[PDB]
Amino acid sequence: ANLAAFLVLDRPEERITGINDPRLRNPSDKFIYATVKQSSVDIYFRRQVE
Amino acid sequence: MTRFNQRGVEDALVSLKTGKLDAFIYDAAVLNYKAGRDEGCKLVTIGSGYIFAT
Repeated sequence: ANLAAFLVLDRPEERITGINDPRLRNPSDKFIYATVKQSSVDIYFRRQVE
Repeated sequence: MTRFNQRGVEDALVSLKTGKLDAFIYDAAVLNYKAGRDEGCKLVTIGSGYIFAT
């Protein structure tokens, strides 16, 4: 039972599932994420105020 | 309580984290929010709160 629970359910969340993850909402020194400098992504994030 | 009064929500939360402090008594909204954006959710309140003097 416990080996099945370990190898089935509690899988590390290597996926962030978009930008609604509170880990990316409040980052730290561990999760470093970035985008290419001076591009549409930069413009979009700069425009959005939240 | 007055024997070891803390000072500041963040300081009291840190003291709880290390183990110097064992329990915190404060508002319900602030503690619900603290538990909401706590990284890893190690601290948990009791029930729905509003235990006394709603």
